[PDB]
Amino acid sequence: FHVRVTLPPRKVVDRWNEKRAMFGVYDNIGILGNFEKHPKELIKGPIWLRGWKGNELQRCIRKKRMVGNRMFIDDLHNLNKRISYLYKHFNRHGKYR
Amino acid sequence: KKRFTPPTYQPKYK
Amino acid sequence: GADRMSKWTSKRGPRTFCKGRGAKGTGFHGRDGKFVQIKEMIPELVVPELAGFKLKPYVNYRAPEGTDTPLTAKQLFLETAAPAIEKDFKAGTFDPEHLEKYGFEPTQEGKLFQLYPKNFPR
Amino acid sequence: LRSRVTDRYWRVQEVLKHARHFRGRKNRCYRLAVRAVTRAF
Amino acid sequence: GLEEFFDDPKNWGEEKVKSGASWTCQQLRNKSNEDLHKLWYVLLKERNMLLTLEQEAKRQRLPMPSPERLEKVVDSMDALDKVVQEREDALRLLQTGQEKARPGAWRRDIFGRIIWHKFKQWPIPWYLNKKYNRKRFFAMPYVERFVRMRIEKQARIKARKRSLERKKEKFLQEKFPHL
Amino acid sequence: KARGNEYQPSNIKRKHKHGWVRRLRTPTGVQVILRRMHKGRKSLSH
Amino acid sequence: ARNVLYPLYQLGNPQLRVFRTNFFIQLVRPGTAQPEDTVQFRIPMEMTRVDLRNYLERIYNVPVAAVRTRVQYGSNRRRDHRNIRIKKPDYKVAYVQLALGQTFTFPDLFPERKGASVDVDVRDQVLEDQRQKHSPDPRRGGVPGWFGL
Amino acid sequence: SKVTLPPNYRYGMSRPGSLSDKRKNPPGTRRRRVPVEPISDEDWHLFCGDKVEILEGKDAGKQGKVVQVIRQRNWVVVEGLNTHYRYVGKTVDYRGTMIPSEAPLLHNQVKLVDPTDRKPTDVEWRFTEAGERVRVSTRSGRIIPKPEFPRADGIVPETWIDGPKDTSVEDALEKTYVPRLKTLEEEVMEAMGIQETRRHKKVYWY
Amino acid sequence: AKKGFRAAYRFQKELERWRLLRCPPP
Amino acid sequence: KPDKLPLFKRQYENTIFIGSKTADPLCYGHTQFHLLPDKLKREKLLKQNCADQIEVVFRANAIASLFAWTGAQAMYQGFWSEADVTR
RNA sequence: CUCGCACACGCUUACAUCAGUAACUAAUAAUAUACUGAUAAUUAACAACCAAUAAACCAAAACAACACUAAAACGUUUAUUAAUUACAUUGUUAACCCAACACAGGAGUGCACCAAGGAAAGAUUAAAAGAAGUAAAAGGAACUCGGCAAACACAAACCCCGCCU
RNA sequence: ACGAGCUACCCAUGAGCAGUUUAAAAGAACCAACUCAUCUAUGUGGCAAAAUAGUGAGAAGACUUGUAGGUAGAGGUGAAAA
RNA sequence: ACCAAAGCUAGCUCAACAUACUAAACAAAUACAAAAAUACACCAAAAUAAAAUAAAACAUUCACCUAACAUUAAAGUAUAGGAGAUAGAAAUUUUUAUCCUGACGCUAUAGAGAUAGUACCGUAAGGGAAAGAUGAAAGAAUAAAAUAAAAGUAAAAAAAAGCAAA
Ligand SMILES: [Mg+2]
Ligand SMILES: [Mg+2]
Ligand SMILES: [Mg+2]
Ligand SMILES: [Mg+2]
Ligand SMILES: [Mg+2]
Ligand SMILES: [Mg+2]
Ligand SMILES: [Mg+2]
Ligand SMILES: [Mg+2]
Ligand SMILES: [Mg+2]
Ligand SMILES: [Mg+2]
Ligand SMILES: [Mg+2]
Ligand SMILES: [Mg+2]
Ligand SMILES: [Mg+2]
Ligand SMILES: [Mg+2]
Ligand SMILES: [Mg+2]
Ligand SMILES: [Mg+2]
Ligand SMILES: [Mg+2]
Ligand SMILES: [Mg+2]
Ligand SMILES: [Mg+2]
Ligand SMILES: [Mg+2]
Ligand SMILES: [Mg+2]
Ligand SMILES: [Mg+2]
Ligand SMILES: [Mg+2]
Ligand SMILES: [Mg+2]
Ligand SMILES: [Mg+2]
Ligand SMILES: [Mg+2]
Ligand SMILES: [Mg+2]
Ligand SMILES: [Mg+2]
Ligand SMILES: [Mg+2]
Ligand SMILES: [Mg+2]
Ligand SMILES: [Mg+2]
Ligand SMILES: [Mg+2]
Ligand SMILES: [Mg+2]
Ligand SMILES: [Mg+2]
Ligand SMILES: [Mg+2]
Ligand SMILES: [Mg+2]
Ligand SMILES: [Mg+2]
Ligand SMILES: [Mg+2]
Ligand SMILES: [Mg+2]
Ligand SMILES: [Mg+2]
Ligand SMILES: [Mg+2]
Ligand SMILES: [Mg+2]
Ligand SMILES: [Mg+2]
Ligand SMILES: [Mg+2]
Repeated sequence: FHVRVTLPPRKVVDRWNEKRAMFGVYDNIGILGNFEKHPKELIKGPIWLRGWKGNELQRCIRKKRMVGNRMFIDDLHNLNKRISYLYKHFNRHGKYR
Repeated sequence: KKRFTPPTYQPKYK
Repeated sequence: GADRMSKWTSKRGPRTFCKGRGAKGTGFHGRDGKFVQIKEMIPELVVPELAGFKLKPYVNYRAPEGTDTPLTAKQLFLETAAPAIEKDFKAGTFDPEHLEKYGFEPTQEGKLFQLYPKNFPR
Repeated sequence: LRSRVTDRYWRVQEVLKHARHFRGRKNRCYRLAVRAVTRAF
Repeated sequence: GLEEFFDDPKNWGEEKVKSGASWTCQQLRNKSNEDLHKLWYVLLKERNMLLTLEQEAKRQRLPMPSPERLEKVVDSMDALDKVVQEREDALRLLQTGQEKARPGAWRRDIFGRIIWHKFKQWPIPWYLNKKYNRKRFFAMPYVERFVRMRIEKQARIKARKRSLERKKEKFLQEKFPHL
Repeated sequence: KARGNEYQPSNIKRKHKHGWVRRLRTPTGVQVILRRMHKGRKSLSH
Repeated sequence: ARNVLYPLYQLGNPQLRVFRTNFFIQLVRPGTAQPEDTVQFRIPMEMTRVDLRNYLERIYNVPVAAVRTRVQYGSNRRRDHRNIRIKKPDYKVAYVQLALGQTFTFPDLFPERKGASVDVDVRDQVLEDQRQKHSPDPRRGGVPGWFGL
Repeated sequence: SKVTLPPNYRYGMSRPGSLSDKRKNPPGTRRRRVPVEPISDEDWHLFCGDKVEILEGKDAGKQGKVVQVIRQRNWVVVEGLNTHYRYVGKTVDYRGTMIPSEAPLLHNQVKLVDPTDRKPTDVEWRFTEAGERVRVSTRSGRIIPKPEFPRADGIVPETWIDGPKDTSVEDALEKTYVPRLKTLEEEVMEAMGIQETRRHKKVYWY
Repeated sequence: AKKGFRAAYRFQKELERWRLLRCPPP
Repeated sequence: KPDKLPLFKRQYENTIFIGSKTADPLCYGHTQFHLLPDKLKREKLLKQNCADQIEVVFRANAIASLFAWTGAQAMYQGFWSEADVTR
């Protein structure tokens, strides 16, 4: 519980930088653009999460189905173990059943 | 049964 | 237990284990159990005469150095064989069949100190 | 997003300020002070 | 001639002993072959003397007077060796064309790695050597997994090093706002 | 009677049981060496 | 030479000749009592009795009669800050016994100079005088003596 | 002799293999990393031996000659301008010789001064038409020569005496190389008259 | 290292209080 | 020290032997004959660059052998350190 | 008071000299073979590496004369080839090895029982209880499951079970 | 996968048993070195994760012991104590 | 007042792109008992995955379980199942080139085990850590400034009676 004895430097963050000014600018690209591109294409990140949502088990299954063949050995083994554990916990464990 | 628990030494760096 | 990080040498073994320290052998074992040493196998240090040699291990500091130009095969050919072959071609006596007179050697097994097999230590 | 507690000093002090007149380790140790303070109240 | 391991008697107790600069590769190239052959021993005697002086200074618990002479002699020896080696390399490339003076082969040992296996001198061919025949240059069907693990570890190390460099450049950029 | 001194050192036995040649003479020892190299051990064998 | 591949010998092999040797030798003062005709060298690990004999007979022209070599083992006991052993390198020590009866004694390579000793004594005396003059006056009791009045 | 330093290191004007540095930080410690502005070899304009002016500090606006530069932390030092007083002579009962040592200055607090008008200026590197890469000023528009500084060994080439173990310039520059296609071994053998008749046998390499 | 300013500023208040308790001002 | 001759210490049975056991009626002797080995040849010493040591080898051989022989004779007759020899 | 010398296996410098110990190691000091720094060391004759191919060869080692059963390791000669020419390479310290330790433990062989190794007690008082030793009036197993332990004795017998080593 | 460097049993190569009674080197007898561990007392975080002291059995044999090797777990080995 | 406490850094994690994938060093020696220059050979080999679990037992069965075909639907459908637990397609459909790549991930009990597979524990396979904080300058150590805040002690041992408090 020993708290620091000196005030930290004040983080001088600007709310009018390039990212904070351009954030979410093209979210209505379809609505205002004679529909040609969904807001899905604007999602930047992993290949298996570009415009998708799910729980941990579904995410793991989807990741294994798309990029499972390009994974490393240890991460693939960990993914298989995690898939098995999530399956068992979600189907055989719980209170509401 | 003859149950015997051997002692566990501590590392020498301590 | 025993140590593994220390190197395995002849001191840390039994009497039957006696490993050399890296020196080269100088012979073989004869008839009566003795070691027979061959004078051809020992290195003969060819030392020059340093009496009339007027050169010192150090150089004059005021002497200038030179721009680093490492020797290469093309430069060596230009200094050694290019003038001779050029003169022979100008005179019309150049023979593509026989190039031994310009310093080229067809095979290496003939001469004493060979290059690719590296028969000389140094 | 790792979230840790920073005001734990004040959380402990809010309980320890009512046990400063106690006898023994109850006035210093927090584990022994919460029970003593609750019984005091 | 056992005095050549020592310097002149008038220069034993001197605190500072000065000398010239080291030999340069161009100055070595300018000389002939016999000159280099003699200079090799000329510098070797000086190196032996300097090593003896350093050992005696260590024995007497005194600092060696101007120890840079040893490093200058070592640099001169290295330069002479480099010049002789470059002459030998150029001449062997001209005659035979082989880059390396010792024969070798790119082999694949039992560990899956690629090794520059040099060749040794033997009086008998390769198919009659007891010690050499029991050697293996190939990978078994249980080695590709470990090869993939090695590729894996090197890729992960390189990726984390790249991320480290990226974060360093970032932190420097936002630490120095001179742009 | 008294135990704990089961390790009687012997260089010949050590080199014949856990030596490099003993490791490499069998594929299982080769796999052991592969695992040690993958882990990054400073000493693969005795 | 060391770290150099040697040509394999067979019946009819020409004489092995080394033109630029890679061996380096130190001359060390023996730590124990040694006779007059013995001279103590430190040689590289890849040096043999015959190699040393030829070295001293050709490079330095020393009539050596006997050569006796041994390998001294460097201590591997000292530990680093990481608790890692620091091993001093092993080294080969050789003793050569001269032939023609020459008597060798290791010379004093660091003779002290009388002028240097006198200068050091004068400097020590000057330092002592400076310390004496900078020492406080006991009758003052710690008062700074810089101020006049 | 190149002493290897740990990646986490702090530079304190001391030689990396010096007793003072070993006392300052033992080999078992490593401190916090200080931010260093990325300046390549091609963008370092402050050399040793030139007159530069101090911008910030108690002694500001003063000009001095650069003596030492430390590229690891981008430090430039001038002789006796930004100073703090340190004692060197310390014994049990005597102190003395309070010498004024010199504090470090960053590249931000020092800019080069051209020798013509003695005013500080911004130095940008350019490439001249003669193939020479020299500093020019932007405030005035002049060039600044390279401040030739005496080396650390302390021996000048103008006054030098050749000893018994030193060669002359004639012997150093004397070229005797005859570039032919013969090895050093054959050269020495034929020079000394060594005769070898037998030849090596067949040796297998594998 | 705990990321926060409220705890640091509150501890600065407490430090000022302790200073006041230790050395009372005239 | 004698170790620089070189000589090396060893531990084994220390016997005093004349050529026969003490029960032999011939407790005295007349002459010894010692044949030099191939290791101590004149040509071998010359190749080892040793010319003055040719006589030294003979001297050392005689001094060791004859002294050991006479000491065995004396200690078979009954003389030792505290019973020093009379004739 | 008497487990000492050396060799084999094993540990690697812990060995030697100088200097220091405020602290780090000795389960405490003195100081130092066990901590720190520097410098030196173990020199081969002892030991490791040190011919193959065919043929003559049943007849034990135990003082081996000659025998027993359990039938027994340990060798020369002949003939064909065995580079032939100094000086090769390696182990040479130690108070030490395996037991978490500077552990009353476990350790092969050749010599002697001291001519070599060491110290049971840090200094006091001499309470109870505890461990070890010595001695004891009269009794002599009456104690105890049992004569367990001890004892100036160290003997003769009867049964059960397993032939016996 | 790794383990017979401890232990169970083998396989090669070696080494030990002094004195005494006995026609005996007799799977005899007394008692040493040596090998086991019957009984008791201390010890019970001890000297010791099995010890010390006293006292015991074998002590020319189915005896101990040095070095090297082999038998590896659904197994090995075992004069059976699972 | 001791013991102590606080820094912001080393660095890690998740992705995307990407050349196309066993890093550098390889002078000498390295599968003789590895780092030992050198002699007439033998070299080599393959034969299903199992079970812990679920079916509340357990025998048939039990996805994923170190074999590429990805996404939107068909569809959790037809079917396979002690027809129980559970398993589960396909025919047929959709998928527009490049940059816009950094972080509502951590800050030394967190983040890789890592300052490091090193010490150390193991005969071996194997297991496997803790350890950093002054400053522009310590070539400013008669060295300077901020807390003197946990538990444990001292300043300052205790005076009939009691879950120690009200
Ligand atoms: Mg170990
Ligand atoms: Mg050995
Ligand atoms: Mg030995
Ligand atoms: Mg010889
Ligand atoms: Mg153990
Ligand atoms: Mg030797
Ligand atoms: Mg040890
Ligand atoms: Mg002490
Ligand atoms: Mg010491
Ligand atoms: Mg000895
Ligand atoms: Mg006492
Ligand atoms: Mg009592
Ligand atoms: Mg009593
Ligand atoms: Mg009694
Ligand atoms: Mg009585
Ligand atoms: Mg009764
Ligand atoms: Mg009764
Ligand atoms: Mg009794
Ligand atoms: Mg009785
Ligand atoms: Mg009786
Ligand atoms: Mg009955
Ligand atoms: Mg019976
Ligand atoms: Mg009977
Ligand atoms: Mg075995
Ligand atoms: Mg065994
Ligand atoms: Mg007997
Ligand atoms: Mg009997
Ligand atoms: Mg007993
Ligand atoms: Mg008793
Ligand atoms: Mg008996
Ligand atoms: Mg009996
Ligand atoms: Mg079963
Ligand atoms: Mg069984
Ligand atoms: Mg039974
Ligand atoms: Mg039973
Ligand atoms: Mg079930
Ligand atoms: Mg259940
Ligand atoms: Mg069940
Ligand atoms: Mg299954
Ligand atoms: Mg059916
Ligand atoms: Mg059912
Ligand atoms: Mg960590
Ligand atoms: Mg407190
Ligand atoms: Mg009350």
